[PDB]
Amino acid sequence: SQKNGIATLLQAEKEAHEIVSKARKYRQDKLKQAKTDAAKEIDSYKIQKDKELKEF
Amino acid sequence: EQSLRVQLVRLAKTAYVDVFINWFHIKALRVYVESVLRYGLPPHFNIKIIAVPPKNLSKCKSELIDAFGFLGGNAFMKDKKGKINKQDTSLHQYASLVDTEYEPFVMYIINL
Amino acid sequence: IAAAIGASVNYVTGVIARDKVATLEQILWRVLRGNLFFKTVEIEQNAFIVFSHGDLIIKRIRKIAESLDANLYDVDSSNEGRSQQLAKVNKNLSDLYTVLKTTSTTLESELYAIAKEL
Amino acid sequence: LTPNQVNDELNKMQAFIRKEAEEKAKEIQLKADQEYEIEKTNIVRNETNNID
Amino acid sequence: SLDTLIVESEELSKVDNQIGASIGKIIEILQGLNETSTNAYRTLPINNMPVPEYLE
Repeated sequence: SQKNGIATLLQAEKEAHEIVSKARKYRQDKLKQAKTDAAKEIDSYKIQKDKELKEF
Repeated sequence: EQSLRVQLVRLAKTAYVDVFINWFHIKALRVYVESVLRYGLPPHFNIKIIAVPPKNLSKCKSELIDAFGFLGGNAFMKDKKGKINKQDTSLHQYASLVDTEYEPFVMYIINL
Repeated sequence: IAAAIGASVNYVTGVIARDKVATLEQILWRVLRGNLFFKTVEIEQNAFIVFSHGDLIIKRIRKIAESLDANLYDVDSSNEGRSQQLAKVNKNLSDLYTVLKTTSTTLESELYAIAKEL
Repeated sequence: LTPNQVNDELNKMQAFIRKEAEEKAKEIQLKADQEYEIEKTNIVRNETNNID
Repeated sequence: SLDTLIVESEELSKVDNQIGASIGKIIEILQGLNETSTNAYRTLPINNMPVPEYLE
């Protein structure tokens, strides 16, 4: 259980590394999402102001 | 001297209670966090305050060590008793900031 | 093994004079850091001690190691550079052995030469 | 040591490591939502004033 | 977390000892004033509830 216990400690550490890595990718994704959902909300406000400018 | 003495006796008594409630708040906290560090999970612990009658502390402390000591160490355990306070050595001070003699399970001794 | 050239796991390799000194270290660790170690020891000729830890509690282990005179470094040696670490170390140990011997010879030669002269 | 001690100390050990990963991972993702919301508003707000 | 946990215990020990000392001085300031003589303020009320009864 000497290298059976070190072997479990190594896996546990590797498991921790991926969990932390996933939340860092989650945030990364969220920064791209802000841009996306923001890019749509601009052109909807664009098309209303074009419409009431053209009514005039 | 007169005015001062009346405010001063009053101020200490009022201070005394507050620092009492606050001393126990740290110990409760201290014990809880420590328990988490030493046993791990479960985070749900069975916690008691045992009133010892004066001068039975050493006998009480030993009995607890024998029963429960195996949990926190099956080799990190020795018999011990009472509480001795010193600045001769740092051993026997039961603390997690200076090196002390490792207790076999979480037990803190309160002297009033 | 499966972290020999790893970097997401922290290992602490270290020499210590004797297994006696190592106990005192073990006592600090257990009081002040909890039981986050696995303690293994191999007898040398010294003591190989090994502590194994997280990669974010290093500095606190380091403080204990400094104060009891241990050589527990994160990675032992400034020579690591081949994969494995040891491969680089073994060639640098062949330079060291032959360069010491040449020094010993120049010193010897000169010693036999000038003792009488002095 | 004793078999009992070493498994108790292994079960504690990985429990902290998984726990450290959960606790850090929560903070990252909790801040990632505040960041999403803010940055989406900013991008609009700047630009809607330009269209205006 | 795990790194923060080491640092949380270190401080609990220190702060515990400070409070314990400081109370010891307050008891003394009373003892000297003759406001604690036979027994007083170690069994006396703590917001209208004695010390042993208060711990329970």
